[PDB]
Amino acid sequence: GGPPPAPPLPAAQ
Amino acid sequence: AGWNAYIDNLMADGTCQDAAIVGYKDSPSVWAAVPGKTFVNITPAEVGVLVGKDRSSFYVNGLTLGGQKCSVIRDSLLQDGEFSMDLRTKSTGGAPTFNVTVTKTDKTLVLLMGKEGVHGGLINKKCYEMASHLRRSQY
Amino acid sequence: TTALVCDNGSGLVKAGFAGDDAPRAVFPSIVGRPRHQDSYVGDEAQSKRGILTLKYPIEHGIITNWDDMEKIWHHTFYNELRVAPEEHPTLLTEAPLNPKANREKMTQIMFETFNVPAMYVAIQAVLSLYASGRTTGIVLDSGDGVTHNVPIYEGYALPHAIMRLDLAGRDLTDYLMKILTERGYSFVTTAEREIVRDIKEKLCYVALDFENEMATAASSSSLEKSYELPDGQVITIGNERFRCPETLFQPSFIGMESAGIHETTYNSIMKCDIDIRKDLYANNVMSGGTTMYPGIADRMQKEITALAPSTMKIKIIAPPERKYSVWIGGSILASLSTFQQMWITKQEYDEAGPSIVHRKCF
Ligand SMILES: Nc1ncnc2c1ncn2[C@@H]1O[C@H](COP(=O)(O)OP(=O)(O)OP(=O)(O)O)[C@@H](O)[C@H]1O
Ligand SMILES: [Ca+2]
Repeated sequence: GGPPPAPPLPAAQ
Repeated sequence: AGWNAYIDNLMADGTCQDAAIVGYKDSPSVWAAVPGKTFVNITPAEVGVLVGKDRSSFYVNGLTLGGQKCSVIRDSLLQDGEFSMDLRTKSTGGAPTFNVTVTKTDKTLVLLMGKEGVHGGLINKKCYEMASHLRRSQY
Repeated sequence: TTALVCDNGSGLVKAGFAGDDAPRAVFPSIVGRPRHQDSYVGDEAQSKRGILTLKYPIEHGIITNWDDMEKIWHHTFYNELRVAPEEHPTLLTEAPLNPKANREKMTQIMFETFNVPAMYVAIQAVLSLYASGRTTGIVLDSGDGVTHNVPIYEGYALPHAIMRLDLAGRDLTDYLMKILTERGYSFVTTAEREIVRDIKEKLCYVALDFENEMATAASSSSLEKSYELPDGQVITIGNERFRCPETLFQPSFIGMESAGIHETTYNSIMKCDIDIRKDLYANNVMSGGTTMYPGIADRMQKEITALAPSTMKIKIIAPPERKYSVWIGGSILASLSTFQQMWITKQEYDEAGPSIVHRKCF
């Protein structure tokens, strides 16, 4: 079926 | 978003040669991975070993990740607070070997393999931080 | 600048600077405080023992008294090494299987109390393997408080496979006291214990065949040695010379149910990957003061050969400098280009807290 949506990435440091 | 960005993020600093996000519930599959490397080829069977009930047999003679032979160094994958397993690949005839960490989130495994000479602690630390992030996001 | 290397043992602290070929300071891991209503460390505490209550903050290789351990560390930096710890990345050592909470506390004290700029915690047996110029092998490390068999793959200890025996040099001293007392000598007091530790270190040895050696001792006097006590009088030591370190092979001698060090070497190897076993048998390295008995390498060679498959290549490495191999391997490891990535920095501690040690140090 496929992967779920990806959550937003960590804060860029 | 999407999962490929996660691979971009993990590979950015140049310390890893391979990285993957693998969904381990139901029918496992790679959600994203470095093209043309090792983790992209991980199988449902190999995932089952990683996450399975048996935490002893993979010490008799190791496990595989996308066909690659590895030895288990530390197994805390099912332990609260750690959620990590550290491994080192095994090679034939002094070809280089590499450290690997797998961390476990609510829905994924994050896998990282270091480049030659990169210490397992750098790899573990990176993999753990990304797992922590994903868990905070309910993943 | 110069990294520090501090190897804290149950009996002895070994400290100094990375790049040096030997520890600058070696002194007893004791803290003394006044017997009655501030503190002394090491040689001074021993010298003043008559007016102090002495405590050993490390028990069987594990830190158990944190207040006294901080006194040891402060003394080591300021009095023995004469350095300001805020100026030096610091490599510490820890026992195999050191509890999570302990290595966290070590980390927290180093950064919060001593304000070191960077630090690392390495497993003692792993450093001994580096001292022998290897990164794969199995170490028997035996000190004053604890003995371990530690198999190591590419510089990584394999904790699932580590064996512990809770007897080492102090137990052997006490046992030698017991059996010399059975013989008819009186060794009971603290000062007498110190004499017996000296007899142990100078006259004991490991027999190749224990039962035969007992039959031999009984059949002539060629195995007797005399020892001159401080007061001046000279005493005789017989089968006691080899019965004492025989305890390592037969813990039942002091009423322990545990298997001997040869058996636990085998059991440790057999917990490891089939693929690395040949390398472990070919790379057995002895470490620690209690591996200094004459004959111990020969006996280990014999015993391991009997345990292993009949054609296995077995090699026992017993470096002359093995009282200090842990410290020396820390000095070697901290001097490598490959180690500079391994330090935990103050920045990393600030971001992650004490549990950074679980990510970074293994
Ligand atoms: N030549 C020798 N023969 C026997 N024992 C010795 C000899 N030299 C030192 N020892 C013993 O070695 C012990 C100390 O060694 P070591 O420094 O390795 O221990 P430690 O690090 O203090 O302790 P541990 O590792 O158990 O925590 C003492 O018990 C001492 O009596
Ligand atoms: Ca020691």
